[PDB]
Amino acid sequence: LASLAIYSFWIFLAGLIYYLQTENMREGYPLENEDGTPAANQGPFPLPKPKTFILPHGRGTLTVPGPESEDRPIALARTAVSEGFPHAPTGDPMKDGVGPASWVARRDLPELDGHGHNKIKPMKAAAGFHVSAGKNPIGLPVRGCDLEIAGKVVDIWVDIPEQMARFLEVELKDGSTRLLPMQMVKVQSNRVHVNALSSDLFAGIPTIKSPTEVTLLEEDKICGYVAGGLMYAAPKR
Amino acid sequence: FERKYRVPGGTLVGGNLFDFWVGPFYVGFFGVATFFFAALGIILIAWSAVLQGTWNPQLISVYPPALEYGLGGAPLAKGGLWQIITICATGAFVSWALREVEICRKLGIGYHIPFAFAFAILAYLTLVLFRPVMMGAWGYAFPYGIWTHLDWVSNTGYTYGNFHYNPAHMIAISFFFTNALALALHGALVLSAANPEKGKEMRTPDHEDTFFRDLVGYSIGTLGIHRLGLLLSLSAVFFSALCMIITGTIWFDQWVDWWQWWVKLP
Amino acid sequence: IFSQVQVRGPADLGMTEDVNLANRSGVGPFSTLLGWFGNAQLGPIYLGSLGVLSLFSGLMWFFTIGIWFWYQAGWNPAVFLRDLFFFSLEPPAPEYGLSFAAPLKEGGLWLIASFFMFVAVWSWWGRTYLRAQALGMGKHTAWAFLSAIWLWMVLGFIRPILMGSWSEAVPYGIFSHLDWTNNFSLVHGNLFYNPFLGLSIAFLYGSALLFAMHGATILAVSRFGGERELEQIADRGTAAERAALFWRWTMGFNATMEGIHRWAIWMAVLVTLTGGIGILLSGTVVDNWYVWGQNH
Ligand code: BCL
Ligand SMILES: CC[C@H]1c2cc3[nH]c4c(c3C)C(=O)[C@H](C(=O)OC)c4c3nc(cc4[nH]c(cc(n2)[C@@H]1C)c(C(C)=O)c4C)[C@@H](C)[C@@H]3CCC(=O)OC/C=C(\C)CCC[C@@H](C)CCC[C@@H](C)CCCC(C)C
Ligand SMILES: CC[C@H]1c2cc3[nH]c4c(c3C)C(=O)[C@H](C(=O)OC)c4c3nc(cc4[nH]c(cc(n2)[C@@H]1C)c(C(C)=O)c4C)[C@@H](C)[C@@H]3CCC(=O)OC/C=C(\C)CCC[C@H](C)CCC[C@H](C)CCCC(C)C
Ligand SMILES: CC[C@H]1c2cc3[nH]c4c(c3C)C(=O)[C@H](C(=O)OC)c4c3nc(cc4[nH]c(cc(n2)[C@@H]1C)c(C(C)=O)c4C)[C@@H](C)[C@@H]3CCC(=O)OC/C=C(\C)CCC[C@H](C)CCC[C@H](C)CCCC(C)C
Ligand SMILES: [Fe+3]
Repeated sequence: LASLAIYSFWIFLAGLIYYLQTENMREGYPLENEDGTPAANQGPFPLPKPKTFILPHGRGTLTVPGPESEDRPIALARTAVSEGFPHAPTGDPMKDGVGPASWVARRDLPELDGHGHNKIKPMKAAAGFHVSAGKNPIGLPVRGCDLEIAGKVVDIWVDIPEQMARFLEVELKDGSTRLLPMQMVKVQSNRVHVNALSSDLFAGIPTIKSPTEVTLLEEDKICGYVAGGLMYAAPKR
Repeated sequence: FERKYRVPGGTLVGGNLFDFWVGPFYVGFFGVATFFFAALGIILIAWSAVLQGTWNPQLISVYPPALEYGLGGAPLAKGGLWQIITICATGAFVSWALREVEICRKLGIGYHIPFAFAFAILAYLTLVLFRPVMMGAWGYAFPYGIWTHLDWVSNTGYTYGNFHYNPAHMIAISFFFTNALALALHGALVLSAANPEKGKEMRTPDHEDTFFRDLVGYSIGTLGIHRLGLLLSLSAVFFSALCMIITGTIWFDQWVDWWQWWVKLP
Repeated sequence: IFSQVQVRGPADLGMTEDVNLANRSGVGPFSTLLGWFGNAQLGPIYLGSLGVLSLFSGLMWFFTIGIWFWYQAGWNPAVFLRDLFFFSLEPPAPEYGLSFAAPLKEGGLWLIASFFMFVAVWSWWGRTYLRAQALGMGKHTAWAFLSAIWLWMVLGFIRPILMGSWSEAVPYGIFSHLDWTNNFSLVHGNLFYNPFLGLSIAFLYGSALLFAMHGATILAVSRFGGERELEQIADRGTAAERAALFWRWTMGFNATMEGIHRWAIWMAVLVTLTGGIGILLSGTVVDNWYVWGQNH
């Protein structure tokens, strides 16, 4: 056998690789890529089959491959002529949420843990939840990349299941509160430094509808706005 | 999706100049540098195939300048072409890393992938730049050949007896083995969840975390296991690069004899 | 990276299912150590019968090997701690057959200890099926663990019986197994020309390529909640979206937050799958791989 077995194994691999693996990646990524001819750059094969996900506690059925387009508008005028170029933004990309600022319209509902309840809600609303090591961010000045303070930390919003600080609630100087991703700030002892953003603005962060819960839609809008600041804020590089 | 992301920007070196996409592939300054370098090393290998009379990949090989040349130069055919191809390999690897750095900026994403890739580069440069320079002769390095580098592997392994006994190597292996287990387990965990027992509703991280506590009695975070992947693999190749940088430079002996340090006093 | 602030609240239990045996310990949180990297909560564990069966036979195996090691050092501190690595529990080696049961120091020792290691591991398989069933998860973890069990089974049970002798099995000793692995190369005509070992190394390297890559992309897509893999699979947004656009713009193709885990299970299980296949042949069919190569 042996030479039979190694030949057979290389057959198997050819099976495995495209007709499970890359087929199952075609299921969303980027879903019969069209801005012109939908497959074309190289011979694929094919677009996988529908698979439906019944979504947990509540309602849902996701059938992928997704027949979907975001119309919800990409404010991007194309630099054209040699057709494969950068699409420029028509106005301020940051507010328009495009490029490194891009949000995705996910669901405008909060993600509810294993037993239908908000995954992230603020520490005010968490039963005996409090900071067990490291600087306590609450009450620190919040300073942006241009070294100017744009508020103060008021609360930590925590993921309960996998117990973790996910957001900081920052009260801007005028009682407006902004939510800010923990993965974007540097909690020191004398200030909390947000490098991605300018102080004088910060204000532009998408606002929450309830003050005690954030939706998937909103999370993406906040995080996207923040990250885009890294490119789009000339006071830093 | 894609389209809203294709905005003009990022780019370390190369200004506006190179900011375009050849289809899926972003180009950029380090994109053309990767191309330029891969073309040069391919030409020089094609050239060493011709100079030995084979175009077959089981047989095409490029070996280093033999021990007497030191860290000097060699004739292309008596060593020099491995040397030039190394420069194109290091150049083409470092461009690719800095190619990733530029796509990162444009995607407003984190630097972690180039940082991880730099470790594979470090391992490579151990064998090819650092351990030879340390040992005085480029010839200690490995030949660029599908079979002939395993020939080099077995000879250097066996020049020290059973090279399992090299301590930093033992633990490098220990991470390689743990990281594979960690991958099988992690992938299998998410697919335990996203694809539940037939007509069930999708599971939760809460289910994931609970499964691993029932088996083991702990569950690192979801964030935590991706912190774990990155570290097990970069330790496996760190300790691997150490293992192959002490041997030859400070341990010049049959590795079995290390352990006798422990074996005597009582 | 590392946590900056640790946040705690009470303990958790997201249904540890049938007969609620799964509460041994309830808690024991580690902050300063486990919580700066991962989660802090230690426990609760399940332990139900098979879990006791594995730990009983696992410990038993481990202890058996220990009484023979002490016999090798007689009884001693000093000497025992000195030669821990160098002790061994070689098979009936004394290579005279499968021959059902050899004398205690000649084969007994090993067959007895192997019995407990056989039971310990198989019951733990059983466990991984059950613990999954109960949370309505589905077999994946006990899909993967079978290729591990495959390489284990070919190196100790199935190849020694395919060779008609228990002597072809691996010893229970630290240094012994490092040597057995070397000699198996030597007496099989330089195992590098074994086509399967070449694929196994390609996949073992491939796994440290892929978890390094995966790990690094989620940690780079951390700030858009990318670690919430299971959610992004149910309703995709930015972090999933531009995590994959990184690889499409670098190497030319990409993955779905689900599907990269479909790549990764396989990219790891193929290490002991192919490898196991490779050892099953090395002795049993191909006497010498150098020759095998040449003769085509
Ligand atoms: C055979 C003789 C000896 C022995 C001799 C040696 C020797 C000699 C060496 C090792 C090394 C290693 N050995 Mg050993 N080893 C033995 C037995 C074993 C056993 C075993 C089961 O017994 C195991 C598990 C190992 C394990 C290991 C690894 C820990 C280590 C490999 C490091 C690494 O992955 O490098 C990291 C990987 C790289 C360097 C790859 C870098 C890739 C670069 C960046 C990019 C390439 C780009 C590509 C060309 C682009 C193509 C683009 C196309 C589009 C595709 N050895 C026996 C006893 N071992 C090596 C080591 O320590 O590592 C330095 C080493 O030199
Ligand atoms: C491609 C296959 C890869 C793989 C996969 C894999 N392993 C797996 C699984 C999978 C998918 C499991 O689900 C199962 C698991 O439960 O994981 C946590 C497991 C597992 N893989 C393990 C080990 C392991 N896997 C290995 C390799 C691999 N596993 C491959 C890389 C290796 C090697 C040889 O490097 C090892 C050592 C086990 C930890 C675990 C379960 C095996 C089992 O059944 O264990 C039962 C054992 C006992 C009851 C006896 C325990 C006795 C010891 C506690 C004695 C003392 C040890 C000592 C070092 C001190 C104590 C240490 C600490 C506890 C303080
Ligand atoms: C923690 C380190 C681990 C790691 C990580 C890693 N590898 C990475 C990354 C990361 C994080 C990438 O981002 C990058 C990637 O884009 O992946 C698709 C990559 C990558 N790792 C690769 C391979 C690779 N990594 C390896 C190992 C590892 N990579 C470690 C396990 C190995 C081996 C053998 O273990 C290999 C073969 C590539 C698939 C990919 C991209 C590397 C790259 O630079 O691509 C550019 C391509 C060219 C410039 C064409 C090459 C032209 C040269 C002139 C040829 C030179 C010849 C060479 C010197 C010798 C060939 C001889 C051998 C056959 C003996
Ligand atoms: C000098 C010896 C030569 C050699 C030999 C060799 N390699 C081998 C073998 C041998 C004899 C194998 O059997 C194994 C293989 O499968 O062969 C294809 C392997 C192998 N050599 C490998 C790599 C390798 N070999 C190399 C070289 C060589 N290998 C040398 C030429 C190299 C080099 C030089 O680059 C590499 C990278 C791997 C690909 C493969 C081993 C695959 C692997 O990672 O799997 C380990 C997993 C197991 C052994 C399964 C165990 C699962 C059980 C369920 C665990 C039970 C646990 C227990 C109860 C205790 C639990 C403790 C805990 C609770 C703490
Ligand atoms: Fe993951």
